[PDB]
Amino acid sequence: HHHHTDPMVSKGEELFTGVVPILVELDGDVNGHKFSVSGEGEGDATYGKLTLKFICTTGKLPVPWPTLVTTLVLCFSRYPDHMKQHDFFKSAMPEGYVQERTIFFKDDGNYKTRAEVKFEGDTLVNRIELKGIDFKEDGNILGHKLEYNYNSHNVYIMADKQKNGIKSNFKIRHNIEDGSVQLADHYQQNTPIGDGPVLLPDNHYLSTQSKLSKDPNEKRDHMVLLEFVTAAGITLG
Repeated sequence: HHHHTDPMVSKGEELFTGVVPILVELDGDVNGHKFSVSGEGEGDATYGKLTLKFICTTGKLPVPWPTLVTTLVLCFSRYPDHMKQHDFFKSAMPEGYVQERTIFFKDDGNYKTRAEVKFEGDTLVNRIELKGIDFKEDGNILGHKLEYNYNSHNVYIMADKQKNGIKSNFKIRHNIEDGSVQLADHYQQNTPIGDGPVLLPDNHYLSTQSKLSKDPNEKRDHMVLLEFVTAAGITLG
């Protein structure tokens, strides 16, 4: 069923055995265009697999769906057995963690995000606030000039010992419809909500694949997301 020598690893693995229902909530304001997004689906940490469908509940999303993928749940990452001592994300559960980002779109505006990821009963909830400022109303984001797709990448995770958390910097490239690229430079920090101990990782990376699709029967503005996330970059074992 599951068997680790470390009872701290056992506790976190316990919560993520089987398929866990996910509820995402986002409240957003980009250049004063207010919008909300609601997402539902399932995570299976055994396979690093997430399936989610998001709806814009206020009408038309004022930014391209691909720009929200990173913002709209890294506790579903598959950590190999020999790396389970490095899984900060599950160790923080069920009380959960805060995930803060600044996302700089090159030659354009920035998103600031704050999210609380935690269990409400059996359901893993991701509650997000997004503020976006300094966007060009002729630009690739408010102009909707990005392709509806996502590109595979490897992200590095490092411990922030002093915060009892983690930090990460990484770049996302978004395809523009002319074959060029829009860079989104992400700065991330995560901190525990609870006062109890967490697993602080050695340096490693997450390998992430994402596929974006549409529900042919859906008339609301929406995104269907299939994501795989796998931890790597530690050999020992």
